[PDB]
Amino acid sequence: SHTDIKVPDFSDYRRPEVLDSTKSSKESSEAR
Amino acid sequence: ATYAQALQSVPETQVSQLDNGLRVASEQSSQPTCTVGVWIDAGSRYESEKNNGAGYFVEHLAFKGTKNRPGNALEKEVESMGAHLNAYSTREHTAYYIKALSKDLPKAVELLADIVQNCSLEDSQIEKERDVILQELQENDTSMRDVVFNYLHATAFQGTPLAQSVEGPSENVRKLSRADLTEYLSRHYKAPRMVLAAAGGLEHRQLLDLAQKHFSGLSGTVPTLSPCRFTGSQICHREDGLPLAHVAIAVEGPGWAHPDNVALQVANAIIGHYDCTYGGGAHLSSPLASIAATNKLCQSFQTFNICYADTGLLGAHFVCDHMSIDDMMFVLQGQWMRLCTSATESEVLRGKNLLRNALVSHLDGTTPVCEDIGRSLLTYGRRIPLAEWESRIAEVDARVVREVCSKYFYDQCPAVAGFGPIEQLPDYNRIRSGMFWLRF
Amino acid sequence: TNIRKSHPLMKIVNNAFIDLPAPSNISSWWNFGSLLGICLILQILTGLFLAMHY
Amino acid sequence: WLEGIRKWYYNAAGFNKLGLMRDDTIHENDDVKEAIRRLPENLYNDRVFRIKRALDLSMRQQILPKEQWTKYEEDKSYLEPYLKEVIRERKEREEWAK
Amino acid sequence: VLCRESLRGQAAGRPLVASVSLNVPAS
Amino acid sequence: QDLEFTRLPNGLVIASLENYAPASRIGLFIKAGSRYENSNNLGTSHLLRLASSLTTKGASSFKITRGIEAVGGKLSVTSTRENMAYTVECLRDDVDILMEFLLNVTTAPEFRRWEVAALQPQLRIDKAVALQNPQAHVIENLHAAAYRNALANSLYCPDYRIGKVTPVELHDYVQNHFTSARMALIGLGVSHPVLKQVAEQFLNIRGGLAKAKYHGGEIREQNGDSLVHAALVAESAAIGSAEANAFSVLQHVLGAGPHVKRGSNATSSLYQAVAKGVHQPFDVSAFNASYSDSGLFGFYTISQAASAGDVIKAAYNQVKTIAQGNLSNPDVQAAKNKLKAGYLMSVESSEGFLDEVGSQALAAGSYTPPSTVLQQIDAVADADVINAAKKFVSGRKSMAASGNLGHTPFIDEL
Amino acid sequence: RYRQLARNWVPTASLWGAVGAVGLVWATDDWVPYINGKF
Amino acid sequence: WALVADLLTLTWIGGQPVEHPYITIGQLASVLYFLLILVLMPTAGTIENKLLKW
Ligand SMILES: CCCCCCCCCCCCCCCCCC(=O)OC[C@H](COP(=O)([O-])OCC(O)COP(=O)([O-])OC[C@@H](COC(=O)CCCCCCCCCCCCCCCCC)OC(=O)CCCCCCCCCCCCCCCCC)OC(=O)CCCCCCCCCCCCCCCCC
Ligand SMILES: CCCCCCCC/C=C\CCCCCCCC(=O)O[C@H](COC(=O)CCCCCCCCCCC)COP(=O)(O)OCCN
Ligand code: HEM
Ligand SMILES: CCCCCCCCCCCCO[C@@H]1O[C@H](CO)[C@@H](O[C@H]2O[C@H](CO)[C@@H](O)[C@H](O)[C@H]2O)[C@H](O)[C@H]1O
Ligand SMILES: CC1=NC2=C(COCC2)C(=O)[C@@H]1c1ccc(Oc2ccc(OC(F)(F)F)cc2)cc1
Repeated sequence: SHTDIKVPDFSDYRRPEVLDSTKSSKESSEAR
Repeated sequence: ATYAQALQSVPETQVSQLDNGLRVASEQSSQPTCTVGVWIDAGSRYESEKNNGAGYFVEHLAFKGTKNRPGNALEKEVESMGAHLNAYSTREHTAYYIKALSKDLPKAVELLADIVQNCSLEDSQIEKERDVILQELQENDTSMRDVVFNYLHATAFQGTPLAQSVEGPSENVRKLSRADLTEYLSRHYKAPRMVLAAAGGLEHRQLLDLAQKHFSGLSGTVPTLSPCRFTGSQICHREDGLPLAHVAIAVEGPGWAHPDNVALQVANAIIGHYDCTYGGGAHLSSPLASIAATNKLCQSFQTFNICYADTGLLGAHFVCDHMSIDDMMFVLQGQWMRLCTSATESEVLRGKNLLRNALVSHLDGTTPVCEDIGRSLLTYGRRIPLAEWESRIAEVDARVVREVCSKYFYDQCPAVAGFGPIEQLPDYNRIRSGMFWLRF
Repeated sequence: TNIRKSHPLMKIVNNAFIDLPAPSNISSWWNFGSLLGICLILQILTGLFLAMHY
Repeated sequence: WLEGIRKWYYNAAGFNKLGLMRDDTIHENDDVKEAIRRLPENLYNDRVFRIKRALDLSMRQQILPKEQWTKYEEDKSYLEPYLKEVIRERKEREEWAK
Repeated sequence: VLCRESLRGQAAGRPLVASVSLNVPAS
Repeated sequence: QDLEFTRLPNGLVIASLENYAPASRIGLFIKAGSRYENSNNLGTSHLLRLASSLTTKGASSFKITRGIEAVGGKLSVTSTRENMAYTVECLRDDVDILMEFLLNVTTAPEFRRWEVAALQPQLRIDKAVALQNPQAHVIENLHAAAYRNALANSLYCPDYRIGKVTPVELHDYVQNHFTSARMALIGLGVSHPVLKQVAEQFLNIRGGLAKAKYHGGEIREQNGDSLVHAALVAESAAIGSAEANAFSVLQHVLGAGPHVKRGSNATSSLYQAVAKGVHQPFDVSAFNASYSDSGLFGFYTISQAASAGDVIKAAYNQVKTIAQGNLSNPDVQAAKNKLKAGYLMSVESSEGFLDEVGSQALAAGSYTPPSTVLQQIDAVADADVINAAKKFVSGRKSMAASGNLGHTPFIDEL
Repeated sequence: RYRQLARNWVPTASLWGAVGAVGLVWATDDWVPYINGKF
Repeated sequence: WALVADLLTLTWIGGQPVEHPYITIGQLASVLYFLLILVLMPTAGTIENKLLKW
């Protein structure tokens, strides 16, 4: 199935402000 | 006798609660028919990588025999009553529900209660439903709307449970254990996270009694939902061999509870939906639609505001010729831009009226209303009177549409999904530069 | 097929001055555009020569 | 009378000498384009022809025999009905968008 | 369609009703 | 909170019901379906369905679309073989504006040459989309196979006519079939005095007006779908005959479709009949169509291409069982409960009720409350059901199929 | 009605008029402190 | 053709020394020029329109 596409890990390229998969990125949106 | 007034007269929704915590809600009318069901805060969002698709697997087994009515006895009883038994799984919600005669409601409620609690889950039936799901997955892979939207979620909430498909990865469907379905049901189907909802000819009192009688054994003794991180991102499955391109695009939305959803739905209604069967064509009210009709930019499109707990997907999906993707994207973004910066009073009045009509006319007959009750208690923690909706819509004006749309759209990063002959689908950077205007 | 219609440079010249659909009935008053072009070329050449000496 | 002047003017104008009717000479903006586009086969081909004729005469610096000139009395406004309605429609969409 | 489950409910028993609209897709 | 019904001198039925709901919904129903086309104007009613926002005497093409959208509106047009129905929904405060539109579109369309010309390719689009659902193939052919005249006509214009329906033809169709005599003005969420008023002034269209002859036939469509659709029908009974109710019950005995998601259909004669031998993707359902002056009854299969012989036979046999006696009261009780339940559910909505009330207004001339209907369903004898089944097996057959028909039988192969 | 219910370019063209004023004054070179206020 | 002749006149005037009568011929020619372009030929267009029943 297509349902077994998972999006690769981007941890390496992410801004530190957007690393936490359990936090809103909207907190940091004005900053970024 | 006006619309205003009519709103006041709409029947009251009633809610009560058992000691185990299960809520019971109902709307009463003078119909001979009814609809009644169990809504559950469970779905793919509550699943880990390991158990993803369990909610879905359970839905295949939901109606295939209880301990009390083994094998096909369940469906036999339903068929012979003339009653209608259905189910569904979202990322956040599960529902089972029966449409029947008002006269059979007590028996209906008994059947529901039997389904959710004493679901037999036989080893040999599980093996049957295994291949069924596998094949359903095959069929899904040939629905481009399905695939693109799944993708939108996959990239939009990458690295979370919101990224997960409802149906689960093929790996999990092949491996998911009877034990695992047990874990899942035991963990999630718990009374404070369930609602018994119903509409038609019925007495709220009587529903509540029946609830107490059949459901009270249900446990209420915590899986709560981590925030889900949204990410500006693009997923592109280029497959030139398909004959039309599907694109879905969305910004992070507010989530179920926020009052912005009203103003946002006004704005969405301004922009609208279009299909090449739509009679309106060039004369249509929406600029997106008139332009898309006039210039054959696409077959179809819809705006959406998908709502989850404390997040969402706000945007649009279009299907179009392999050569119109860019032109489509340009006009669409131009619409968002226009609403953010310059939305007119008149068109907002129109958007109001669309959403007004949508809400009234959607809630028609027993099933839509039963769902509204059920989901509402899961999402807003209560049912929202029609007359309340109306006074929140009445609040919205030009300024409000501008102001709210800017919050979510203007200079924010979208999530993008395309599938098909998407060779021309604008580069992500170009898409992002399209989320603001140098002139403003 | 035919060079005048294909070649990137010839195409332009063809489209501009050979196969351009002109009205049947333009008068002598439509001569002036071409003539202005000539005037312009004329000045540049004569000009260039003068400027080798001035 | 007014009509005495109008008739003199018509002959002065002189489009009649090429076998054109008044409506043939209207400058084509978007409204006019559309009115033409709504013309029925008869009326459209007729116009096509009258203009072919006039253009070919313009080329030759020639006119028709007087016998063949478009008569003031016989010149029907073939286009007005089509055009009046194209314009009514436009005015409507304008109104609406305010 | 690749399974009885999905296939079922296709067998027709409605003589057909064509419906086309102004601002709702045809069916 | 009661349905009010009146008939004018001139034959126009009016039904309303003030339910004081926030939404109002008006239908103008018309004996103007595809059956009323002849071999010369085939497809005209299709174009006419597609044409509802063309310019009228009263409002421009622009004004219809903008005006209705202004207020959150909906204008919509449905056809069967026998009727057409123009429906407007809105908020109750604006029915005035929508009635104005409804009356324009039905009472005074202009069908201008250029607009009609322009709408022509839509015929192909709407048709092309429709024919995506392969049920439409089979069912339209089926009607064509079964009849020689009216009910034979498809609802979607035939190809040879796309481009070629004229203004004059549209005009004739409206002038000849949209007459006071052949209309029903139905109204949920509005006052009946006001509907009478409207209809008296605005629907005063002077009455400007063959039995469908079932012959029986067979139409095959070769492609390579690898799933074969087939319908097999015999002449049935017209609406309003008690025979009609007999067939309806037989339909629900044999099984007309699923009551459970992912259902096994333990209770469907047909389904279990096929499934006792063929254990792979298939679907089967009783087909029942009842019209003014005729009806089709039978079953529809969707089978593997290779299996169609085996499936169609298995299905036909099941009906022969009923016809030769084998029907318990358990079974017929189940059937009636289904039909009774399904009827009441089909009128749960605004949509469904309006369609029922308008439907009946044309077909009889009256309203039958749901209670009376249920009595008529209860009033059917197991003997009547066995008779209906008998009627099918013995009656002259019409068939239509489509798919890879290699192993699909002809009628005369039983 | 709907144009006039525009006039949302009035506060944006206010900010563009200051860009035009301040822009011509920068490119061309007293009562602004520090910058040129102290030649 | 009035405008054309006027421009011939404006040219004559411009080649002449600033004395009577040329000062006044020039003033008139200057008025006539702008008058023709901004008022007279617009008007004429319109008069012609009325002469043609549009
Ligand atoms: C009271 C005593 C004192 C006297 C003062 C008071 C004044 C009273 C009398 C009124 C005078 C003012 C009114 C003007 C004249 C009346 C109306 C009139 O002209 O009717 C013609 C009238 C116009 O015909 P249409 O069909 O109504 O309309 C014409 C079409 O639009 C297009 O026609 P097409 O497409 O068939 O093409 C042919 C056309 C082509 O027309 C054009 O393209 C216009 C210009 C080009 C001329 C023609 C091509 C030849 C090339 C000429 C240059 C080459 C070098 C020669 C030396 C130049 C001379 C200085 O040729 C003509 O129409 C010839 C008219 C040219 C007039 C030029 C005005 C002279 C300028 C004087 C400025 C004032 C300052 C003086 C200072 C001196 C210089 C430093 O028709 C005819 O006569 C038939 C036309 C065919 C020509 C017939 C045979 C003539 C041969 C033509 C070649 C030579 C032309 C002479 C050029 C230069 C001479 C100095
Ligand atoms: C020989 C020396 C030249 C120096 C000065 C020359 C003087 C000429 C003066 C004036 C011309 C006025 C118009 C300039 C338009 C420049 C293009 C422009 O505005 O692009 C900007 C960003 O620049 C982008 O293109 C985005 C990427 C970043 C590139 C910088 C801007 C491009 C040109 C400037 C370089 C000096 C906006 O474009 P996008 O980001 O694509 O978003 C627009 C869509 N909403
Ligand atoms: C529109 C194109 C041109 C026009 C209208 C033009 C016009 C003139 C005029 C009026 C003069 C004065 C002539 C005189 O009375 O002596 C002149 C002189 C001159 N021009 Fe040009 N010129 C043009 C193009 C050029 C070019 C392209 C060049 C050189 C590259 C050039 C070089 C000269 C030189 C050197 C003189 C001085 C010699 C002389 O007076 O004849 N001109 N030009
Ligand atoms: C006609 C009246 C009888 C007595 C005069 C008879 C002479 C013929 C009439 C013109 C008289 C000359 O008197 C006048 O002189 C002035 C000065 O140069 C010129 O006229 C001009 O004066 C100045 C020139 O700097 C301008 O501002 C003015 O707008 C303009 O009219 C004219 O030439 C003439 O209007
Ligand atoms: C194109 C064109 N369309 C039309 C007409 C007449 O009306 C119809 C359209 C023309 O008369 C012409 C034309 C224009 C110039 C020309 O000869 C040249 C070319 C080039 C040139 O040097 C320059 F610097 F300009 F490039 C100097 C003269 C020949 C023909």
